[PDB]
Amino acid sequence: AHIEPRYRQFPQLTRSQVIQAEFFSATMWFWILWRFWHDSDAVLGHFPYPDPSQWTDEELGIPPDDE
Amino acid sequence: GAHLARRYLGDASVEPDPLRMPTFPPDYGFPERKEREMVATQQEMNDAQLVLQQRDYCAHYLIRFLKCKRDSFPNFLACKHERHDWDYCEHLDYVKRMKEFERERRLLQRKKRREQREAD
Amino acid sequence: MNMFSSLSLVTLLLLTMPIMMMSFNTYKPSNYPLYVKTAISYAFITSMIPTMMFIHSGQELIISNWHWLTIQTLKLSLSFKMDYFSMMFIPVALFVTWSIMEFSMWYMYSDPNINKFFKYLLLFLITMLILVTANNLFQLFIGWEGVGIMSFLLIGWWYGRADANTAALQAILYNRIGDIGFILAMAWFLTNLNTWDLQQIFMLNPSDSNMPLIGLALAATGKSAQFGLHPWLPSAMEGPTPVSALLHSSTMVVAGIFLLIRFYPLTENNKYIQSITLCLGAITTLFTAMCALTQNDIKKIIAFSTSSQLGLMMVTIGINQPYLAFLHICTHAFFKAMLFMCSGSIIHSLNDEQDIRKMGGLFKAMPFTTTALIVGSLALTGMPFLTGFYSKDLIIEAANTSYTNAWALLMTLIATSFTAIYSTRIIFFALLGQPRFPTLVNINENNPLLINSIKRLLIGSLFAGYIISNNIPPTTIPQMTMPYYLKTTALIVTILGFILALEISNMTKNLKYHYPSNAFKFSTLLGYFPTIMHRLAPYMNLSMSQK
Amino acid sequence: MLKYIIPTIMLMPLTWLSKNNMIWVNSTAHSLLISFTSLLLMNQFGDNSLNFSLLFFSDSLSTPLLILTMWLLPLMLMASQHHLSKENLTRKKLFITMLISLQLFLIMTFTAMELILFYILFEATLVPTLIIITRWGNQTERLNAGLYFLFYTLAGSLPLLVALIYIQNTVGSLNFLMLQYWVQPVHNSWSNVFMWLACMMAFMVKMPLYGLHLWLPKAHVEAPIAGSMVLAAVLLKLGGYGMLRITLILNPMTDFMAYPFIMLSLWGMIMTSSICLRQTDLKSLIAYSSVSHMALVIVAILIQTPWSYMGATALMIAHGLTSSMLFCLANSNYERIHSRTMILARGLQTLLPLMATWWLLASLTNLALPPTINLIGELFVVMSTFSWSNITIILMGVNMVITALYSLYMLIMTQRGKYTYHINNISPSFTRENALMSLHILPLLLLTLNPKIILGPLY
Amino acid sequence: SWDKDVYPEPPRRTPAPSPQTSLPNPITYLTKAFDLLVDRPVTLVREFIERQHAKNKYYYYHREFRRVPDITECQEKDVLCMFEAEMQWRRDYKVDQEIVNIIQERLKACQQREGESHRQNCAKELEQFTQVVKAYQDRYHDLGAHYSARKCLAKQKQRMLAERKAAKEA
Amino acid sequence: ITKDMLPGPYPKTPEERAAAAKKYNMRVEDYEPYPDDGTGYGDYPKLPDRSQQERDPWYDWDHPDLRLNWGEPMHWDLDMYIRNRVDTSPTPVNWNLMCKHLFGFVAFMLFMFWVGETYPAYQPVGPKQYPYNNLYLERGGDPNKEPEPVVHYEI
Amino acid sequence: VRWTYARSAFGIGPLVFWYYVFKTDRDRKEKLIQEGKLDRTFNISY
Amino acid sequence: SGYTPEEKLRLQQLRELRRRWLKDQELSPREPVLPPNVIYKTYRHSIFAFTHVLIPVWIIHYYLKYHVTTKPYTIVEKKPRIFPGDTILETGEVIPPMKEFPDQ
Ligand SMILES: CCCCCCCCCCCCO[C@@H]1O[C@H](CO)[C@@H](O[C@H]2O[C@H](CO)[C@@H](O)[C@H](O)[C@H]2O)[C@H](O)[C@H]1O
Ligand SMILES: CCCCCCCCCCCCO[C@@H]1O[C@H](CO)[C@@H](O[C@H]2O[C@H](CO)[C@@H](O)[C@H](O)[C@H]2O)[C@H](O)[C@H]1O
Ligand SMILES: CCCCCCCCCCCCO[C@@H]1O[C@H](CO)[C@@H](O[C@H]2O[C@H](CO)[C@@H](O)[C@H](O)[C@H]2O)[C@H](O)[C@H]1O
Ligand SMILES: *C(=O)CCCCCCCCCCCCC
Repeated sequence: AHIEPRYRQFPQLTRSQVIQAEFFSATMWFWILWRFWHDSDAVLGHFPYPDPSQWTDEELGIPPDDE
Repeated sequence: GAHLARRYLGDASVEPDPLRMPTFPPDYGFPERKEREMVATQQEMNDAQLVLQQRDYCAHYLIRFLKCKRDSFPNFLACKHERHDWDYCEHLDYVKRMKEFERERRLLQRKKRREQREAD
Repeated sequence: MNMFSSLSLVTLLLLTMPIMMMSFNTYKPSNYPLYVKTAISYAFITSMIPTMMFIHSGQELIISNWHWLTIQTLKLSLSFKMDYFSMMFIPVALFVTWSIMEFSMWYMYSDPNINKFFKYLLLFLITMLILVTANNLFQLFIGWEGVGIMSFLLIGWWYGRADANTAALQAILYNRIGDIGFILAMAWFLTNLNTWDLQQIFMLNPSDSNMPLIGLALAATGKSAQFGLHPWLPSAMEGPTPVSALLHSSTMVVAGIFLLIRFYPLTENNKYIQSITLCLGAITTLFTAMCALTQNDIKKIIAFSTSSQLGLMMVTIGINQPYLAFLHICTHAFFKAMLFMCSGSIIHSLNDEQDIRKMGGLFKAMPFTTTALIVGSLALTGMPFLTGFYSKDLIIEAANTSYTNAWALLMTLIATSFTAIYSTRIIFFALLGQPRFPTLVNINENNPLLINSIKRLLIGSLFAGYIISNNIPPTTIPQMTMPYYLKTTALIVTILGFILALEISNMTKNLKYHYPSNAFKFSTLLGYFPTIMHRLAPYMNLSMSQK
Repeated sequence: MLKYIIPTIMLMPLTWLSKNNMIWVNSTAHSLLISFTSLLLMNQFGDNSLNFSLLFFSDSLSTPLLILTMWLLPLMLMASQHHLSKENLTRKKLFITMLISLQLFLIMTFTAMELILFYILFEATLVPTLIIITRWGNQTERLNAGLYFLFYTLAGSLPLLVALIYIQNTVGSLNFLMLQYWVQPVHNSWSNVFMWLACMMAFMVKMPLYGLHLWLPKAHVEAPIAGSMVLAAVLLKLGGYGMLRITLILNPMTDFMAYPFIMLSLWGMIMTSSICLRQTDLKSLIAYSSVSHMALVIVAILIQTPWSYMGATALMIAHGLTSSMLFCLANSNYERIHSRTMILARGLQTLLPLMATWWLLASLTNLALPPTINLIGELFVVMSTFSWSNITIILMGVNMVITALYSLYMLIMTQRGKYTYHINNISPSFTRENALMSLHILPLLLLTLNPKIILGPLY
Repeated sequence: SWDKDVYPEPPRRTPAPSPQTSLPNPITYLTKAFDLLVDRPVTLVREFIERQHAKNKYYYYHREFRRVPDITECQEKDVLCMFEAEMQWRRDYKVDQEIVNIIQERLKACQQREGESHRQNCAKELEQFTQVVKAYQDRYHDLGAHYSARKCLAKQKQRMLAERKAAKEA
Repeated sequence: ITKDMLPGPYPKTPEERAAAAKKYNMRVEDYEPYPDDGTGYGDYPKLPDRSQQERDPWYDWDHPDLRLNWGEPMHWDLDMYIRNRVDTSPTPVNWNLMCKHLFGFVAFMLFMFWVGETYPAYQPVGPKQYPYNNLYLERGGDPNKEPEPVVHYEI
Repeated sequence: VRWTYARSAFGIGPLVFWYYVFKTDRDRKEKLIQEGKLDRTFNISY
Repeated sequence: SGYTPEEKLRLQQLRELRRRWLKDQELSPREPVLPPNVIYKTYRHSIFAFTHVLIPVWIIHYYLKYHVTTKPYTIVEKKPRIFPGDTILETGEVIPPMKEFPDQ
């Protein structure tokens, strides 16, 4: 047993587990920031969404009210 | 959307019915429309084995993207431009559908306005 | 095709070699579990070569190699369908199983029947690969019932415990109810068509497909534990933790969803079956998420997390997005298998304690388990660009913009918010706070088998979604134009779930005396479905038998 | 068929002329050789049957039943010798002689051309059967309880004899090959209704049909292990084999005369499976399990479609090997605890690890796990009865659920849980017992590789 | 190997490789590794076996069944003529089961081969399968487990009577 | 076992009721037969209808998994009350209230799903347009015929 | 022993019910087949 | 509310025997009496690849190439996708391009 149990105390830790836990915690955040920088559209929106109240009658081909 | 509250809570008479529209002649109100032009031939999509739902008015941009996807492997990051052209061409198609819905709604209001202009 | 097909079968044949060698061929019971892990690891490599060829040029095959039986005008052969779904699912399942087997090499170390445990996991994997690659319904049935029996033998692993034998028999009962739907489809396809082959079924493409598709929906309802046939999946926690990791990711529970994906050429043109599976999935995704809010057993929470995610998969089937349903099966297998391996790491350290009320203060005590649990939790809750986001995010966008049942859509969005609540519940009570576990501390996650097995899945839970979604070919037209408030709906309700869960968790610390609620008891006791159904239904049947 | 009749008879001189301590060795060895030569019957043809002579023939229906019959004699000898070891030598040879004579009547019964020759042998099999069950049975209770002998002979054997005698007068022959070409349709008529029942009631009781089945559980609780093996494996199939043959000359009256018997079978299929959940006696549980399985065979024979006849043949063989193995598994426990109660000895997997594997395999075949021929037969009958009426899928499906429930309940109660504390005489499984189980299951599983040789003539 | 007319397949059209990436294609390299480690050693073993086979050349034959009179020409209750006609009908029935199997195998091979275009490109296979299944159903469906030439003929004459009657109605 | 230690006919007289009570290792005041009818219970005791899950798990039972002592009379439906089957333990919520909340939840969700079909959600867009006469030929349409054309216009 | 001795020592109604369920179904199905109104285009297994 | 004097004495006497019994379950040093670095990991892996990959694929390739593929429709490929501008290997054919796209 390279780790002795303790009584009512915080367990003994190794450096290897702490470093690896930090490397993969920091990898997760690097990946999220790296992708958000390059693919922010995937979260906010790829293309503009038109407002149909703006389209004119000419382009929608709506005849005048007296025709 | 707000359009659903209008049709279910407000007046449904002046709201396009999604399952039956368009309910007006396509020419009506248009001095000579142009037909939609399809670039990819019908045998080309058959050879490319596109999914039928994908054989729409954008299939030429998908045929291009699928060709580049094959020809750039292993590089699975090699076709962002071909992919975006297909995506954009689909966005423009979706907007065209959004115009048809608005055109159908505006006309349904013109009919209503004219029906109640008469009885008045 | 000579290399594609040869390497497609060696992967299946290779997995059976440790089974054949059990007949004392150079047998080395010293390290049979290591031998099984190695075979899976090599099976993963060989399976990745056909996958690359499919990724490259979309190459696909059917291999009907052995003619088994002819019944007049119904020829039955051993036929493997090595297509899109088989290409991509097999490497994922083998990758996940490889980590679970290395984890089991440590978790099950002291079990005297260690060798028998690994043989059962290998058979449990083989019957799943028979299922996915099956090209006719009969061969699909062999795998379909195959996983069911291995579920029974692994759930009831500790066979001196009456609760384990009761949960093993419960899985069989609920699954054989679903198999009534499976045989109904087989009977209908044989009669109205003249085949059990998927090729002739899709070629004929019946329109009057209500009956065979209700049969498949029922079969998927039991196998993937949708509402109505759902209580067995939480009960299946009686099995050893490595069993739950496999059961809830790369094998049994996704078979029900996989079956409906196989038959998407039929469900495409049946708005009636689409409406049934949408509503069926929508209640499941919510109900099971609501149950998970008040559970205290760590394995029970994750088990309800699975039912809630399987419900979302069933919703995706019902909005006519079968390829997003498959993409979720693949991604979900990564972070869900990891969460079970993180729970087992905690359970093992605390001497077989599974109640989160007796955990706490583990954030620093178990640093690598903490890192994987946080990554797993964020991937489950659709944190942008982790493995879970590439499927969940598109599914919510596709559900929002479809011609859909309005109530099913609202129930699907609330279930997404609840996902953030019970995920927080695990992190808050297991990792934060002060320790609430006994005084003799045996916390030790320093084992290479534990570290390596979790590490590989952690890497998958980060990049697997991105790598897969960038390699699979387009089979649909993804709908990318849509209002901002529909685009960001999944992220927003996820964030409000996290905010809404911190307040609930923090109020547990106030020195105020709780008061039980009707809603709380409803969620704690699983809506009373087990208490009523599992007492009343056995009573009526068993009392009916004697008289 | 004389190459099987004559060697079978020669087992009697062999048994009576062996050294005193070689009776089991000698008869088992030579009866296994007869079983080996029975595989030459699989010289079947697509169009014609194997018609040896004026008396005997074989086709794809009788051939698998003959092979099963000849396989079972050595297995019965292996299963019987432990509990007959304290029996004196002259009574061991009489017991063996009863088994040999039972095989002699069975192989002749399955191959007879003439239906009257079939009738005499079909009844002669009861003489060795009742002697074995009563003379070597457990208790003083009468298997032929008097009521059952009367009901069967009055409502079964006698009406069948008169119907067969009547048919030969009208047709001029009862040779089955002739009946295939000279068969005439049966018109609606009160007299014809009674000919139909007369031709069928005897086989319905032997199957047994639900409502006429109470005799079977009683017989199993009394019989010695060999009796239960032959009774479950073969003797029930005599009724099934008879119906598959005699229905040739009963059309089209079977179109409507079969409804009550289909209803009894479809409902009784579920009622007997449920009874298996509340049985306290292993031999009774397996007996009620046989009633449930034979309900499918009756339905399959009565709807008479190509798929149901293929399913019926597969079911009869699969049940024969599975129910026989279940009785042997139960008997091995009984030879230690001397009780048929299923709750008495529990957690046996702890004490007998390999025997628990035989139990599991026996239970998986019983609940019809794919691709075992147990399922192949059951699936074919399910497929055919769905066409007969789609609603039947509900009853067929529910029975599949219940069958899985009592199969695993039997496995769980006896093999799992905590062992019983005071039972301290569970000795390790003998080589004889392990070999007896493996000779049941290995052929049963090997047939999955080549199912066509058990699918009958309709294949 | 088989007969190309019975089990037809259209000519294969595989596009030439047209790479557009400087990265090596790992599939092409694995293909050479396969063609060297697997195919050639396998081919050598087979060629040796086929050498032994060429030394010993013996032939087997496909049995031919001369035609005999059908059940329609048999006298009533004349078993000698009914027997041969009955056996011939069973042989034809078994052959017809395999003709339907061939047509189904074409239909299934077509669907997989055509991929996403199968609905249009397998219409000829679907039509042929439809007509053969119709013809088989006309002959042999609903005869029962105790089918025979006699019952097949009774079904046909009943169908012929209905066809003849509907002609008058016309 | 003798015939006097076995189940017998229904007890008529208090003397017999005592004899059966002793036969079953029960005291006379505890013993009661089932109602005398055609059910055929005989003189077998009618014991409380409770599952074995209600019995003291800590007591040193002779049969620990069945929680039964040796010589103790076995409830008639015992095999239905073993720890693997029917359980009758007291529930934290009254049985009747549990049924109303479960059924009320299923009833309210089924109703709401019906309303969701009646008033579906959808986006404000016209139908998706396809070329070549709505893909008449691709969808397997008959090529000997000519479809009545479908024309799509630019907007 | 006493327990298993006692243990080892609705009716037609469901049969009548199921008779009418199946008899009615098969009469409706039989009528449709004679009127050609039942789809059996690909049904050749039975 | 505690142990009676006899209860303590019986417990003590069973403690002596129970603890002696458990001590007797320990194994003697001789028991059981049985009857009569990169390269290593590479050799174990190299021998595993040979026995569990190379031999199986030799048998599978032989089986497919000479026994399965020689029967019709046993291995059915999906036909390769042909895109405009391709060159067919079998015939040398040249698939034409698509029309000129409108500007976008
Ligand atoms: C379909 C036909 C297939 C034909 C297959 C022909 C058989 C070829 C296999 C021969 C060698 C098998 O060898 C079998 O597997 C591995 C090989 O390392 C051995 O296992 C060995 O390696 C593993 C790890 O690699 C160790 O955990 C184990 O301690 C060690 O003994 C088994 O103990 C041996 O029984
Ligand atoms: C598992 C073990 C089972 C053992 C029992 C089965 C094995 C028996 C194998 C014997 C097979 C012999 O098969 C036999 O081969 C010889 C090869 O010359 C053929 O011989 C014949 O063929 C051709 C011309 O006809 C000539 O080459 C030869 O002169 C001629 O005699 C026979 O026509 C064939 O029937
Ligand atoms: C995602 C949204 C989910 C929302 C689901 C909402 C529907 C589920 C409703 C379950 C509760 C129904 O509640 C129904 O009325 C009350 C309690 O409410 C119960 O009856 C009784 O309950 C409690 C306790 O006795 C009393 O306070 C109440 O006054 C009384 O009526 C009924 O037995 C039940 O039928
Ligand atoms: C407008 O954009 C429609 C699509 C967005 C989600 C609609 C939300 C539906 C609200 C719940 C109504 C439930 C009725 C049963």
